[PDB]
Amino acid sequence: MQRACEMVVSLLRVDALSQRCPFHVLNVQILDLLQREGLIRGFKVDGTKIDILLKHYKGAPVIRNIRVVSKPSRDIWLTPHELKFRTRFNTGLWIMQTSCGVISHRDCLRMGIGGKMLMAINNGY
Amino acid sequence: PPTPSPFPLPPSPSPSSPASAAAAKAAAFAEQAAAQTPEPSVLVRSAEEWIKRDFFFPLSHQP
Amino acid sequence: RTLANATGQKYDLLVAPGEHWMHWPDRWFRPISTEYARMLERIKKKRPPSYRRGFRA
Amino acid sequence: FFRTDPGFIDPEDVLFAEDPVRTWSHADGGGDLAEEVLERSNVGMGTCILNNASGVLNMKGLCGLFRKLRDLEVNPLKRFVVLTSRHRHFFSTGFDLKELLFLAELTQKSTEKTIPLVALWQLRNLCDVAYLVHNYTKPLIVLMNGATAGSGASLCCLANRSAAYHSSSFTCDPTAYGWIPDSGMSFVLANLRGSLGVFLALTGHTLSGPDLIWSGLCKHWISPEALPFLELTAEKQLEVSEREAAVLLEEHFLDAPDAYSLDDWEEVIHEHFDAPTVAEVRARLKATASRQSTSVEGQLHAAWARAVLDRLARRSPLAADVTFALIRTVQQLKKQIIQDAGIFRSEWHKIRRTGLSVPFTLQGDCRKQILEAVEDRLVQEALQLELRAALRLLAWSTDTIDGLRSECAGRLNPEYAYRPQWKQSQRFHKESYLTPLQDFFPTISSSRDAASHRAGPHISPSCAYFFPTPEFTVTPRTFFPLSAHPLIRRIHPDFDEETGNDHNPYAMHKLQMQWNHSLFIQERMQALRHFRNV
Amino acid sequence: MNFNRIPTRLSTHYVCDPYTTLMHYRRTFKFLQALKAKPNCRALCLGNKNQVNISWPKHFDGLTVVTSAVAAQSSILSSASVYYSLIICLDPVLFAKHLYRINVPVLGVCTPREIHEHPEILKVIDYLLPAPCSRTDAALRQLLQREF
Amino acid sequence: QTVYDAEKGMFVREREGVDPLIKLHELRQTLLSVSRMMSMNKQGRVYYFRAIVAVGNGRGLFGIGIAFGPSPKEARSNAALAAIQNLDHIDFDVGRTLTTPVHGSEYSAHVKI
RNA sequence: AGUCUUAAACACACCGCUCGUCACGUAACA
RNA sequence: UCUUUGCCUGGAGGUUCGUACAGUUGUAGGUAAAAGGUAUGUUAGAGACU
RNA sequence: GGUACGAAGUCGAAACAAGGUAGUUGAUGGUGAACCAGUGGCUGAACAAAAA
Repeated sequence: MQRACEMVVSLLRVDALSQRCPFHVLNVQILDLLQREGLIRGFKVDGTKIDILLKHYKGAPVIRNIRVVSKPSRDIWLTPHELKFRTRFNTGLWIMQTSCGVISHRDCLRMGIGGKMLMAINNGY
Repeated sequence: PPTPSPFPLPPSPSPSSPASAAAAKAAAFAEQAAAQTPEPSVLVRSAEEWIKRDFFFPLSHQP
Repeated sequence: RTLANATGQKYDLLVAPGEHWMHWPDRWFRPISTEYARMLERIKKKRPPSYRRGFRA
Repeated sequence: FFRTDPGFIDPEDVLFAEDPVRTWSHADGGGDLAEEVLERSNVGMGTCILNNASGVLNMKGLCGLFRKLRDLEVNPLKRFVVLTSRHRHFFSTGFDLKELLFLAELTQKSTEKTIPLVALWQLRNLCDVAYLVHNYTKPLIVLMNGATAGSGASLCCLANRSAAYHSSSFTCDPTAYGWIPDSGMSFVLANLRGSLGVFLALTGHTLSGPDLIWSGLCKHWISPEALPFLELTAEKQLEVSEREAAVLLEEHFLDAPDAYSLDDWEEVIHEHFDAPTVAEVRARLKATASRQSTSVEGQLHAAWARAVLDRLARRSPLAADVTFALIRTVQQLKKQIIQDAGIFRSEWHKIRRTGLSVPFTLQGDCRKQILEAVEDRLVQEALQLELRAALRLLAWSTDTIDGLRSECAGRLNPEYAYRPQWKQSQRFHKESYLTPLQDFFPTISSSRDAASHRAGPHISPSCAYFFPTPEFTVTPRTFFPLSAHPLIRRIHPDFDEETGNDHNPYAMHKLQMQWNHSLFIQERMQALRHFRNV
Repeated sequence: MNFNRIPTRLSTHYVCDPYTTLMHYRRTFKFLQALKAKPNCRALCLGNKNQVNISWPKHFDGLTVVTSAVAAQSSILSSASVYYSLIICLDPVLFAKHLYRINVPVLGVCTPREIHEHPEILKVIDYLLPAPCSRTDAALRQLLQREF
Repeated sequence: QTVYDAEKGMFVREREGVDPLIKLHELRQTLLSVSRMMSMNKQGRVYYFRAIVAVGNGRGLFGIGIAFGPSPKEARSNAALAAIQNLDHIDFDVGRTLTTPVHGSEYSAHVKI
């Protein structure tokens, strides 16, 4: 779980093209969801470290703000009816860790199952 | 009256990693039965049972 | 919206309008010009018109 | 030493060497690079890299390729899709011979010669991808960075915008393996200048370099170094209008050098390869070989006839008849479909140039429509007849089994390659291999259809679920993305008000099942166990 | 002789790559061809004093003389977007603070050495033009304009 | 070196270190504060005023300028000059609807919109 | 004598600034 | 970007094994500015020169 | 004995800047009041300061 929070520092760079990241089982699954939304150009497992590319548009990067909700020292859980109040009138991306794999916040409400808020992408206050 | 919507078949050539592909395939079947299995009265089962089910299975569409 | 949609390549539409920035009708393929001098040549080569899906045409 | 000396090399130039293959290290989800198809998230561009162990294009690769092509084409942001490969000195092999060996023994094992469901499932898939690239609504840029072996150029020749370079080759020798060209390869060969395709197919002459673009196969000479640069300046393509986008892409095309090996030999091929019958041209070549060699011109012609005959004598006589009959059949159609309209030689030349440049005037724009209309009809006929001869040959020709094994075993080492005897030449009607076939139950008219032909091979009952008819038809694929919200469905063109949906659930249910590798594996495995056990 | 530190890492320059120059000229030619077609078009050739090979006039239109008092990054070519329509700067490094918010296209011609060391010039320059041999712009443009 | 202003009809300085292309009849100014400073010399004390005037179009433009002057009236005019020369574009939605709420900081401050 | 460099707890700027013992008066912890 | 230990809340103040062991910032009479610092000026029995 | 506040007189020139001949600190000695002598540590340290 500790290695998951170490990906925000590397992926949050302006003047860079590719950054390394420690190899982890959970980290690989997270990158898949981000690529679908069009946030990561691509990634490759280089053995002990994973090389992840950075996407840019008109100079500025596609990622501008990263918020870590879940931490190794504690665990944030929200009911299906409570996640909607938290996440409303926004374009942000919340990573939800449900029993049936990992999915975004939009899919969590559709199934109505209780997920787990891991991190936030392109989120304001 | 209810209106069950059809669910598309999962794609076999999924580009995701093997760990995520297996989870996604299983989750598709759960959604199909979620909307076709009305739940019983709350009083049937214990309180404890309800809490575990909410965090293990999706929510039915016919309460 | 115009910023996120360009990079997000996903539905980033509002609630009131419907598909204003993403909808790009092919205005250079369907409304292509056609002259009466070359129309007779394409009648015998194209599929004959046998359909019923348009009344206001 | 001096900078102006002939044998001068800059030390800095050799220090910045890079591997072109390593440029595609990053790909889509999945750290282990083993997927048959890859994709890179770009802005206004769709990347597609074909990576495989040996460039074997099996059913697994087609399933992924069709999904990515449709997903990118429907997206309005992606104004064009680029295709490329990743193998070293290789390209898409196009259904290698290893897959065909299993389909032959299994089909010929039974006495009734009933084609299994697996055999037809794979063949029909090859036609869908071939038609999509030709009928693409957006530009399709592709480059042949590797060498092509056998019938594997269908993914570049049929593309809307084909390109080539020095590191490219063209090889097509179907007669050696005793197989009919698949993936609609006859359409390109019959559209070449003169009877060039006939000579390139029967003899299997290899071509590489600028000759490919000059012959007529390709139409561009873009360098490989251009593809990576397109991914860096793709954000400025959406600002301009649709017409202005194509103009910018023209800055990457270079000029062609003055070089051609068949400059003077083209006239000989047309003069010789002109008889409608295979047996007739045999005497023509033999007569030239015995011709009295005189002067300078006669010496070159005498040797040409003697060398070409040696190659045709080491192939399958039956295979050569099938390919020649089909290639010439579609070719003769162009001489009648276009002549009946009342077109002249001068007018046709201008229409051909419409594909090499974007029209701007009203007069120029109209000419492009004529080329698109005839091209769409020719490909449909070529593909329809190609499938008819493929199924009958596998169920009747018995010599095809030896050829498949000889080439498959010879790939590992030449020592394992053996030349089979094929079979003695025999006269044929060259009409039974192009007969229509249907599967219809009504038979109150004294066996009106009775399966394929009146007494031809029949199909398995299980093939009546996905494909109601064995003929290759065209499906009305949509051109806009779908949606679930009621507000968005009203914007889709194909949205009927009698149901509130933009698609037919019944029709789409079968489409997804067809393009499914998981379902195909179970069906293929069941057939293999039955063959091995009994 | 030299007693300083010897560098080890060699940085590569992709902006002035030999292949990249192919598209640079092709794209630049299209812009100039369309501009010259219109009537009443004037250009500006801004250089440096060290450029002796390039002749210069006495007076320069649009030049503003200011004093040291209250001169917090004053824009010299503020009024140079009325009479002119295209400026071809030869020393982007020196003319970097004035062309930050200029309302005219800047056809700067820099060198790989300055671009790598001073990337800030990329934002002010709109159309980038290569410079073979990258030594002195005074004798560089003369050869191009006197080819054959 | 003058520009007409047809409904007022009076001479106005055109250039004066200002871009003439930009219309001056479409922008607005808002006085923030007029601070005062102190300077020491060999004889006594010297005071010079200052002001911070923000100039920007109310459609898609914004800008802040700062300068100094001997008197409050002169300081205001000088401060406005810098705002014009430092005009920057914003990324605003067509629909007049933001996506997410932004937050801002410099030392103790917080400006939540 | 006029400048330059450095230091400063002063800037009504060295007639600056500031501390301690003792003497008298008013109070809370006694 | 993440794990764990320790510590502080303006400045400021206290009676006039048994005399051993352990333990301590805090229940006031009073006050509204103590203080880090970029720059200018001034002073300097502190260094240099027209 | 010691401490707070108000007013304000006498006796001294400790801190500032090397004039008190550097000056705060841990533990002692001494002196009407600035505090002073010695050892340890620190700079919150001033002046001076290399070719064959």
